[PDB]
Amino acid sequence: SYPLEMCSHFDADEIKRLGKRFKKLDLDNSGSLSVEEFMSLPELQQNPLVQRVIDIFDTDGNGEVDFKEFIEGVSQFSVKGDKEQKLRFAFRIYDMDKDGYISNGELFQVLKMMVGNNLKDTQLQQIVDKTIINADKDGDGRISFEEFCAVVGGLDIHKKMVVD
Amino acid sequence: AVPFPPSHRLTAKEVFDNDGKPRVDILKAHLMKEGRLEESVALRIITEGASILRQEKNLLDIDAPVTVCGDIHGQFFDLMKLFEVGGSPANTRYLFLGDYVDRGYFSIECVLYLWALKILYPKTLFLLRGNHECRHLTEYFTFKQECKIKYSERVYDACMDAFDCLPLAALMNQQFLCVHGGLSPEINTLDDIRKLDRFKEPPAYGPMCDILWSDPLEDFGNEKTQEHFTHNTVRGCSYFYSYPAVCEFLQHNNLLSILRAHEAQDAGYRMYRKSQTTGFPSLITIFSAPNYLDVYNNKAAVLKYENNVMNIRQFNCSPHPYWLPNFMDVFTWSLPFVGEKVTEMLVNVLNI
Amino acid sequence: MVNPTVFFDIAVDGEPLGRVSFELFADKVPKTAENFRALSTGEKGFGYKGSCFHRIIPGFMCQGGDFTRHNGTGGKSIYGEKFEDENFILKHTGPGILSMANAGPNTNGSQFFICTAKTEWLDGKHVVFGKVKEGMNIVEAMERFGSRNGKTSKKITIADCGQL
Amino acid sequence: XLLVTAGLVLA
Ligand SMILES: [Ca+2]
Ligand SMILES: [Ca+2]
Ligand SMILES: [Ca+2]
Ligand SMILES: [Ca+2]
Repeated sequence: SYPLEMCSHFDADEIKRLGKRFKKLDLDNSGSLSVEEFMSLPELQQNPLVQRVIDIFDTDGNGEVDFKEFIEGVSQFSVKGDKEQKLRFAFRIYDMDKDGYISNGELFQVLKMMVGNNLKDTQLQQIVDKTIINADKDGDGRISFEEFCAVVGGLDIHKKMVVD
Repeated sequence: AVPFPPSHRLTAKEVFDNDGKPRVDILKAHLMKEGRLEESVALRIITEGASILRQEKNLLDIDAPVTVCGDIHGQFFDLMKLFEVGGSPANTRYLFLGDYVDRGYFSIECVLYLWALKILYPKTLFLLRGNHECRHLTEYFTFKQECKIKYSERVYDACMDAFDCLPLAALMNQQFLCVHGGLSPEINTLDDIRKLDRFKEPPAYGPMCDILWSDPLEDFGNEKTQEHFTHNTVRGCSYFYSYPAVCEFLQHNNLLSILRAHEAQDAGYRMYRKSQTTGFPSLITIFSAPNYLDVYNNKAAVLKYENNVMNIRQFNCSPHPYWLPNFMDVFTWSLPFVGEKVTEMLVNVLNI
Repeated sequence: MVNPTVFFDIAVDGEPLGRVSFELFADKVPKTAENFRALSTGEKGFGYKGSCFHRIIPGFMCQGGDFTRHNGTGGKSIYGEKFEDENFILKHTGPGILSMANAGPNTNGSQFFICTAKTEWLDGKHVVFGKVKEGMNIVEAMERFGSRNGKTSKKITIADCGQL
Repeated sequence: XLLVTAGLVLA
């Protein structure tokens, strides 16, 4: 009992199919996806961005992705998604504490997970610095979703963040 | 713990003293924290020194005691050391054989500083023209884009006009022909060079292109033929001169040796075959860019010709601030990586 | 066994430029070698045929092998997402040496570069596994469509490829 | 610089 409310681009059929994959991933059948359950896929153990996505899919910060969260997060990539929505998702890969601003420490932390050790921390930090300096058009020492948009707009990476 | 670049852009007053003289110790310090000078400030320096350059002869005449330098290629912090090694230019006669831009990512800094120092000591410090002092190469390489990131397209233009005033060569202590590239099938006497019109983008052929672009034969000194010039398949232009070509120009011109940069040397220099007449190296190459491109692991070197002693000073690379390719910003940089891995994750998650 | 000889029929914008063969050193790094062999044939279902060289830096090397994303972010081995670093027995000694591109240690996918110079700073970091047996002149020709940022001006394609 | 990476091209 009790309908489940959720905002998404999918029709009833697509909500059912994804409803099945969610059950298969739901190891302990608890109605919510855990990281160990996410990491159950081998292709995902070799991905530095899994935890970022998951914390982005996790809207109510309880460490699990329930069905509403899973659907609505898989929806950001729906081919039907606009341009802004796909940047927004990208913007979120950087804003860790979800305050709507990418910080100097946050930009460093995220980047490091991806670059790892092919860059001394000193090197990564410098370019993080230099990146925020030219992009901080308001001088608040951090990047806004707008400033972010001003630097990555014509890259068109949102066209790649599409799944079926 | 990582020093952070200085937001304040130097002023005319902070750069030039009341007599109009450049305050080089001030300048030099700002530049090492990666700082910049207000556009005009820079443009002034760039234009003041080019006037001094347009006034100088195609072939300079420089008297020992002198310190000769090779390519610098934007490695600003390897320049700061070349100066600690070659001695204060307040009390030392210099001569850079060219290539101060492109390759390294601090090409403008080098330029601004070397230009400011040409102003301050116009009768001691001498700069020549290198292959990289020209539109066609700075467009392909990162100087142009560099200029636009740090400054503007105007500054880049200021420089391009300047470079056209760079002396094509120098006759050092009446014994050496100091060039960047090499000889020309068309340049037989020191007089020929004097007749050339140098104020232009180097031609895609001819004596000026050859001055700047000629290279000695890979087997220079032991070539199997007494042939002089053969087209440079390495540069794709100009020529590969030979040991005979050189000794014929040297003798005819009563010169001792040729001193050029242009090619990278693991030791930061290279002495070529000794002239049968003199027993001195007919040709000398000198590279002043240590650990070129950050991976060559090559030593750098200046040449010090004093008290009838040509002493080769070698130095190693020094530390410099990181910079992604084409002065890219970390978002442009990682967004493709991000947009692929997240795509990748969902794709495995939905194919569950 | 014997060392396999593959080939690539390169094409510039569709127009055939010529063929490039390679001697694979399975006698040293048999696994990596195989990986390149199988992707040349297509015999595992997915391969080099039709792919391009997205990054060509003149006087340095020709990087290719991304048959999934076509920009340097993708590609996969016959063995899965990627496979370990076999060994660094062979070193980059000069033009024609084939080796694997990667994103750190143990990340060999399907990308590789044909050297056009002696790149020793790569020794110990990237896996050398093959060499251009014939057609070096064709590789030199591909260099012309390159730039110092890797980007090409004409699409350099692997029109056809296989084993000899 | 002169490196051959797949994802995060370096200097
Ligand atoms: Ca569960
Ligand atoms: Ca949740
Ligand atoms: Ca934040
Ligand atoms: Ca800001």
